[PDB]
Amino acid sequence: SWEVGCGAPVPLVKCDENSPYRTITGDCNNRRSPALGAANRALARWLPAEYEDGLALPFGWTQRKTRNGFRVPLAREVSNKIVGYLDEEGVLDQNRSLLFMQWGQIVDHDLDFAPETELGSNEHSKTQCEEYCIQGDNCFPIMFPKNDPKLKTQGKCMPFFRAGFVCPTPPYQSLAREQINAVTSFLDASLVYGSEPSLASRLRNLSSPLGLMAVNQEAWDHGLAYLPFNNKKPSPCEFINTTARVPCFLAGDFRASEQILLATAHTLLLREHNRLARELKKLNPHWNGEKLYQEARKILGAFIQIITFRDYLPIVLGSEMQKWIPPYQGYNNSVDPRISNVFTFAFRFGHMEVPSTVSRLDENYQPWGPEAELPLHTLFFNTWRIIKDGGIDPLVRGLLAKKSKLMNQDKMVTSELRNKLFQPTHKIHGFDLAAINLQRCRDHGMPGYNSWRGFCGLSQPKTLKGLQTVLKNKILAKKLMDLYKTPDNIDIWIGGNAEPMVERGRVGPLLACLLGRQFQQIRDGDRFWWENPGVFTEKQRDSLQKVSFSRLICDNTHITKVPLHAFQANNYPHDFVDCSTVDKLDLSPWASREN
Ligand code: HEM
Ligand SMILES: *[C@@H]1O[C@H](CO)[C@@H](O[C@@H]2O[C@H](CO)[C@@H](O)[C@H](O)[C@H]2NC(C)=O)[C@H](O)[C@H]1NC(C)=O
Ligand SMILES: *[C@@H]1O[C@H](CO)[C@@H](O)[C@H](O)[C@H]1NC(C)=O
Ligand SMILES: *[C@@H]1O[C@H](CO)[C@@H](O)[C@H](O)[C@H]1NC(C)=O
Ligand SMILES: *[C@@H]1O[C@H](CO)[C@@H](O)[C@H](O)[C@H]1NC(C)=O
Ligand SMILES: O=C(O)CCc1ccccc1
Ligand SMILES: [Ca+2]
Repeated sequence: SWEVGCGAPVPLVKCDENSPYRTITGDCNNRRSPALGAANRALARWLPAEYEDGLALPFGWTQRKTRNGFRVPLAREVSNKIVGYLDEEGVLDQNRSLLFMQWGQIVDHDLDFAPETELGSNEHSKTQCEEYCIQGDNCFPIMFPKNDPKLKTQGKCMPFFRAGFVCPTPPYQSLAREQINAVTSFLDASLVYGSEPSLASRLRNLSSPLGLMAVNQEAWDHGLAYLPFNNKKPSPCEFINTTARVPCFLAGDFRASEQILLATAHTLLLREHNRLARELKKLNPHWNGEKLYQEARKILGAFIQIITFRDYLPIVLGSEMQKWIPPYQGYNNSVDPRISNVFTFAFRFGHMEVPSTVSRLDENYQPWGPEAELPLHTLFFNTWRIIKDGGIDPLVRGLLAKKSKLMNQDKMVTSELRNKLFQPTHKIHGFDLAAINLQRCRDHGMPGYNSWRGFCGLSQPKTLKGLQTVLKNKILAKKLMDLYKTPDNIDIWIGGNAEPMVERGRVGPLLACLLGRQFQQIRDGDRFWWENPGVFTEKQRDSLQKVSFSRLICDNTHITKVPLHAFQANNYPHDFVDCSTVDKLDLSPWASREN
């Protein structure tokens, strides 16, 4: 039936059998099909792509073409009528710290990226879309609905570009369009070390033979490292404040500076790597540069898997955790570890956990300075507020003592993100993440809300009343039914997120199913999972079993007062113990007698 496959834009896969370590590109993880779970390959399709013309065009591209008998609503109208809200009062999640939201975006970034197609440089094309809002080819501008306020102050549209696709880049005619995942499907720290060897190498400090990641030589943080700047122009970290002139950081993943707290968690990770390479040298002084780099890199990957799977996933999935992620039973080579396309949308539930402000806290966790609390939008691509305003320590305190936004059926995505997002290469703090998301679903040819309900063994509502019983909400159901004339057409993103939260979790049934399934594949089909026998020594695993974000903080900042359960709401000083009483990552198990 289907062809052996397509693969013009990839090199060959030459695999070293003996090698202990993972590749930067992900390749060679799975031996029977080595390209499974590797960067620059097409996202997996758990269900046939759904496209206007069943090839590449997205629904909503042709006025005349409908989906299931009806026209799909404009992404911004859905955004305005359903996703928005004015009152930031009473929306904080009482039992989740703001680190919960942050750890989410880190893991998502480690897992997937589908960057747009590059026609922009040395071409007017990118400004042709913005300026006259002409939909063509890649340019798929997000139009404003009639009653939109932005019509008056911004124009007729929000620029938008279709994501890049495999066997690229002018349209081809045979199979449906498949977008690219430009990072490795494996929870492997790709966001710290890179997914391309070309970048992986640059990021490294090769000068000395100590296997350290390269750091900033222009600025420090109390004798603590900063990520190196990325001296590429134009830079949005420079554009948001042309007086301070501070470039964006250079990390393993392209999007590290998008918001100051992501940039922050990125700074914590780099350090933990360096701190580890230094510790290893000391125990195994005879180790060469590469070994220190590799062994350290290996440890940090284990660290993220434990945190994400032991501490994070259970509080996201809760009651559904065990249903989809039963305890480890070992590597299975028949498990597809590739990230599926819809997961890159399911995982965006995190957008409703982002709150309107960010604070900096002093040593008694009190407002640090006159403008300690800041509006989120002034922080997109804001790098100067870290270097020219006291560094990470104060921001990492806010991550521990503040709360994440709770998902709310009447209060979904905060305006900081819904009206004021800043997108590089554009000039204004006036974009909508919600609209984008919806437009992206359409761009990826995503199947409707009910196909996914069907895919998960859940009911498939066909009427208003049907939808109300599923969402447990009359007015939400009424609004969706009005815009979408049938559930079958509700874009998965807004669909999955409209479902109420499963008890003890922070997502509904549909997302618990889609997320749960992906993460289980991510663990089970990974030849290098930290717990998979033979990857680490029996003793090393026991050592790793004690890791904690608290510990990661204590070891890489001068914060000496942390909670024990970093992801839950914790107030100071009651829920805050001294760092001394927190387990360490004793690295003794790594000694290597040469004799
Ligand atoms: C600003 C932005 C954030 C915080 C202030 C933010 C945050 C998150 C969290 C907390 C997530 C998970 C719990 C999460 C998931 C995904 N995001 Fe989102 N994000 C901010 C801004 C963006 C922008 C811009 C995009 C691009 C959207 C597009 O289609 O162009 C974005 C995406 C995603 C995304 C998809 C990744 C992929 O596979 O391409 C998540 C899975 N975020 N974000
Ligand atoms: C641009 O960055 C500069 C540099 O930090 C910010 O300027 C500082 O802000 C206050 C003054 O209100 C001072 O505490 C710093 O010393 C200032 N530095 C300088 C050189 O003025 C400025 O606030 C930022 N501008 C914007 C629009 O974000
Ligand atoms: C590389 O390592 C050496 C030795 O630790 C250090 O002095 C130097 O600053 C580092 N260079 C970079 C760019 O990190
Ligand atoms: C391995 O994966 C295949 C396909 O997902 C599955 O049928 C099989 O049950 C798995 N092996 C184990 C031990 O579960
Ligand atoms: C808070 O969350 C933790 C998990 O992080 C849970 O064990 C605890 O019971 C929760 N508290 C409440 C009031 O639900
Ligand atoms: O281009 C960037 O670096 C920011 C774009 C971005 C950032 C974080 C998540 C998705 C997209
Ligand atoms: Ca990865």
